[PDB]
Amino acid sequence: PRRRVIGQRKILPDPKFGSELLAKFVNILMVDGKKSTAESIVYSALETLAQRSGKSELEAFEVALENVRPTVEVKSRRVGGSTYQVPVEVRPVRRNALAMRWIVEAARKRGDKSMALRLANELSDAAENKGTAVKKREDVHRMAEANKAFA
Amino acid sequence: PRSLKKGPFIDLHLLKKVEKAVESGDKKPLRTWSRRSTIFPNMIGLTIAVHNGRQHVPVFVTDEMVGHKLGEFAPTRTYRGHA
Amino acid sequence: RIRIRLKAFDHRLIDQATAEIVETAKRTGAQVRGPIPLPTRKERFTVLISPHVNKDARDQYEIRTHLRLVDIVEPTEKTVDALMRLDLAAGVDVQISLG
Amino acid sequence: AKQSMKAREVKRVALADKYFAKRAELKAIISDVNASDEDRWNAVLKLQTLPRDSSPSRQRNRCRQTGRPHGFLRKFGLSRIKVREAAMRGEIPGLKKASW
Amino acid sequence: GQKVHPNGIRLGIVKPWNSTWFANTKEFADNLDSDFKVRQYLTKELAKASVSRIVIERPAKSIRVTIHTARPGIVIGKKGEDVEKLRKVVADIAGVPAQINIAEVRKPELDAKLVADSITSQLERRVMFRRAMKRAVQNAMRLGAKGIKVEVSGRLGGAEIARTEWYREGRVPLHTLRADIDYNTSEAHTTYGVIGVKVWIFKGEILG
Amino acid sequence: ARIAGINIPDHKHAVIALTSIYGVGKTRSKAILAAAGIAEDVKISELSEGQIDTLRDEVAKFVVEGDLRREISMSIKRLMDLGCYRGLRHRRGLPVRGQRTKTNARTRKGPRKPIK
Amino acid sequence: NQYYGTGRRKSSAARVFIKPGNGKIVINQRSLEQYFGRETARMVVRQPLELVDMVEKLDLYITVKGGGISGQAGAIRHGITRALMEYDESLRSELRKAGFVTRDARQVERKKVGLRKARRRPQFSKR
RNA sequence: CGGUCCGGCCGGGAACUCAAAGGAGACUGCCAGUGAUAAACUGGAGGAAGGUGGGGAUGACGUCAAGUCAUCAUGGCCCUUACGACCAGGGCUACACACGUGCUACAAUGGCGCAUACAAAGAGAAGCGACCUCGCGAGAGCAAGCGGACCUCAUAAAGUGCGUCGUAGUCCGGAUUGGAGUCUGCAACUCGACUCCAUGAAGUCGGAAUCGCUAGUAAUCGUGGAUCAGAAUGCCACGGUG
Ligand SMILES: [Mg+2]
Ligand SMILES: [Mg+2]
Ligand SMILES: [Mg+2]
Ligand SMILES: [Mg+2]
Ligand SMILES: [Mg+2]
Ligand SMILES: [Mg+2]
Ligand SMILES: [Mg+2]
Ligand SMILES: [Mg+2]
Ligand SMILES: [Mg+2]
Ligand SMILES: [Mg+2]
Ligand SMILES: [Mg+2]
Ligand SMILES: [Mg+2]
Ligand SMILES: [Mg+2]
Ligand SMILES: [Mg+2]
Ligand SMILES: [Mg+2]
Ligand SMILES: [Mg+2]
Ligand SMILES: [Mg+2]
Ligand SMILES: [Mg+2]
Ligand SMILES: [Mg+2]
Ligand SMILES: [Mg+2]
Ligand SMILES: [Mg+2]
Ligand SMILES: [Mg+2]
Ligand SMILES: [Mg+2]
Ligand SMILES: [Mg+2]
Repeated sequence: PRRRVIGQRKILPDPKFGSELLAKFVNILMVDGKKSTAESIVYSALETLAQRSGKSELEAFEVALENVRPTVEVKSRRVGGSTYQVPVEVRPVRRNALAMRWIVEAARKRGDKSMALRLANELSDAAENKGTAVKKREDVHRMAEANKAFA
Repeated sequence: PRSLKKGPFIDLHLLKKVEKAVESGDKKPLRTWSRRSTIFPNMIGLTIAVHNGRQHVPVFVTDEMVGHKLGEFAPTRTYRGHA
Repeated sequence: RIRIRLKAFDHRLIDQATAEIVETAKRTGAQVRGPIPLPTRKERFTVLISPHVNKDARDQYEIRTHLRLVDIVEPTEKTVDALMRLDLAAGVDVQISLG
Repeated sequence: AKQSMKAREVKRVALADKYFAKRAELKAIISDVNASDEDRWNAVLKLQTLPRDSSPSRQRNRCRQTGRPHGFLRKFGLSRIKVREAAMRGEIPGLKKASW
Repeated sequence: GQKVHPNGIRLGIVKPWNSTWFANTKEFADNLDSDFKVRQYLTKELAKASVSRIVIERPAKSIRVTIHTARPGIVIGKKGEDVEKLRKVVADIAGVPAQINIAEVRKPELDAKLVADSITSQLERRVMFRRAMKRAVQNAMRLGAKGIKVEVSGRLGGAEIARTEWYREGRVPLHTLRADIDYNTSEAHTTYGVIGVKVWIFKGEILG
Repeated sequence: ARIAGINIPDHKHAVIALTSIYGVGKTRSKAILAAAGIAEDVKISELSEGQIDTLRDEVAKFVVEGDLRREISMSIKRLMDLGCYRGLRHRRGLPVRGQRTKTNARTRKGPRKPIK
Repeated sequence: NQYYGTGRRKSSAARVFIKPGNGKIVINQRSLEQYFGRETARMVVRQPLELVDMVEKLDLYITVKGGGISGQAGAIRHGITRALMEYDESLRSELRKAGFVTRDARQVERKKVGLRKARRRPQFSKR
């Protein structure tokens, strides 16, 4: 907004793990206020995700989260006759927020049947560093150094 | 449709005219404003001129025309087309 | 016993009336139960304020119907008739329930 | 509204109150499953013979001051306009602008 | 339609209702017609009387009409002459036994319905509208009103372009809810049309 | 797997695969299998041929594929020949049941017909 | 010897009675595992009891009316915190820090005239 | 507490929830820093609430010769055996098409079946209408109780638990149409609503363009009311999840 910087609201941690971040992930998955279903999908997909990896569910979630976090995004400025995409550094809160959005958005587009099957396969590929979510990570980075002259 | 416990419906002034034209045996077109009266089986074979809003169109009564009302055979909107 | 129901629009004018009706049966009879308040009916209304065409321009009214329930435990002879001879202000509607 | 439209409205209240006992007599016959069907046929033919303005569904609640057929309120007997003019001058007891 | 009606917004705070009775929904609108017909009749009958506010109250199926007027002498006449004439026609209209009480209006220059009707009566006999608005303001601020605003509107002096004008002297806070704004409105049926007159009178703040 | 003239898919369950018959729905398919004593969650696969013979007799009680299309066309052509209001709506291609023809009559009128 | 606190939420009203005991939770004559099927609601009724180390320390009898699943769960936490400050009063320095003693005053907003919801305006079009 | 038909149900109990009525409470009032020794701002301190706590009502002088002579009122003009009045029937619902605003969808965060948990706010006498019976059903019959913190409308739905479908124009979607009905009403043809059986279009997320929304908000889920004999996906309210 114009006037003020705001004070952000506090989020609850998740009931299963106590993680603040995983409860931020169930809110991005949640549609229409149905948190109960989105709580069930995350707890079902992260169940089979640690099954494929043998680690903690909190630990193996961060590994797939690490490979989709962008480091530099761009933004339109347009002070001349055309649009300038200036590469702006992304703060660590938005780094974490853009990552969880891309995992969910890629998990909508997969052709598996269950949503927990669409999301666990996408997390298992993100830790394996393939999939649409890391491909979204590349196109942000590819557009970054293709505009690095602007600063 | 109407409930079965009420039976059918017909105007009294129409139903007296049907009763007259059966016994008198006249085939004059009966002009009638009762568009809401169910046709009865004793009405079969009579020219009855149902009103449509503007004039009286004559309706010959058929066997299949029993369970309907007189307004269905007098269309009220004239429509030919736009082009 | 006699249940008495007081219905009014002004809550000051019913509390002026409710404490009034206690003192009659307090003096004449005995053991006036209490001025027990009931929930207030809020009958809202919403009308278009423009004469011809403004659907979004409206007033929103209400009528608050204030209720008071006062019970009389032991009706004496003076409890019924002297309170029946007693009349209250308008706006208050009293309603006795003998037995 | 017109003078004649209000005059038509008064006539539809008087006729609906005139034949009111007789119309409920016929409807008791027609709605009764335990009745002779020739009576039920005679009752529904009798009910046609009554004037049409005798039905309670025939009259329409107009504004009692202006005769406006729309915007009526049953508790006040007025249209939405004449309620507002009366509520602001305080002719309606206990009625004021709410906010909640 | 910018401004709220200053009487109707103050009805829970500093203004009283002009009808203070109770009925259920079964008997409500009949009473409201019954209240309307007697305000209609008494205004037509007591037109020469400077009546301001007809308060109607009905306890125990018996109407009590409180007439506020600047002079009760023309309302009473001889002792029980015109009031008794007016009491028997209210009972014909209301259908219940009637009762007429008369509360005298001290200082009629500080009462909005009387001031608006004084402007209307002057405008009806073809006086200059600006002269009528000056004297209505000067009399009220002299008699002790903390602030008056008057306003006429439309077809002033027979001009074909209708406009509104308003004078103000003293402070008239309309947005203050505890302000005693006496507001009422009259209409002058001139030969060139209808001239509407509004008048606000501020007496002071009730500190409840 | 061949009931009342037409074939019926085997991989589906019992109530659903019956509804391929023109004349039965989810209600009447429950009415068929209750009279045959056949559970609804089984497939048309792993049925006894005596059960399918029981199935064919229950379907034959009602009006189906060849009969019903003839009856439906007979009812419409009854309205066609009388010339009632419902007949004119059936032959102008306009909606019969009293819907709006000013807007949104696209089921009876097909796609839009541009003014040329 | 019972210690009482009232907690309220959106439209809920909890009645919590604290007795020293073993940690038996009874809500409307039903168990906590029976009453709240939602595990998120099972957490928030245990948050002040797990803030201090008094899960096993005290039993409690709870009734609650009005509201929904998370609404009734929200009022139960605000009632337990209201009753534990009656129990100890040394916990107000910590339960204030936990954000628990503050009654959440977020009621639903009323539907307004013209607007299709509390804040959703209908769709706008220039032409 | 005692008693039990385990039901606040019944003695009771006045605590609690609640119901209103009255009152307290928050004022930058205090503490620290900044500031021009000011206004004020930033922070924390207590507190249920912190700087306008949240929401509403409240709309200056005027602007658009804005809207409405069809609520009403009214100058002038016009009609007066008709431009007035009465009735029946029709129309206001037409239909090559263009647009606005909406509803339901295109499904698997779902459809379906069974089981089960949690609301608020309202209306009710020419009314609301339990219970019981009959009907697949909308409903019908008999019929209590209620002018209503009592009784009735009235079982909230989303949810959860289990089973099921397994990516298909499908057990998605419900248009359309046929048949059979119920109810309202003198009367449902034009032209009502609802039910049952059958039917199973388009639609697989939408071009250019464009709208709403900053927190109990959007999104989604049911609920009620006004009008009203009957007749909403509109409007006005209400809570759930969030
Ligand atoms: Mg007139
Ligand atoms: Mg009507
Ligand atoms: Mg305004
Ligand atoms: Mg089929
Ligand atoms: Mg069907
Ligand atoms: Mg709108
Ligand atoms: Mg557009
Ligand atoms: Mg617009
Ligand atoms: Mg602090
Ligand atoms: Mg602070
Ligand atoms: Mg202000
Ligand atoms: Mg203009
Ligand atoms: Mg007519
Ligand atoms: Mg229209
Ligand atoms: Mg209703
Ligand atoms: Mg049954
Ligand atoms: Mg379910
Ligand atoms: Mg399922
Ligand atoms: Mg379907
Ligand atoms: Mg297709
Ligand atoms: Mg598909
Ligand atoms: Mg904002
Ligand atoms: Mg209705
Ligand atoms: Mg809501």
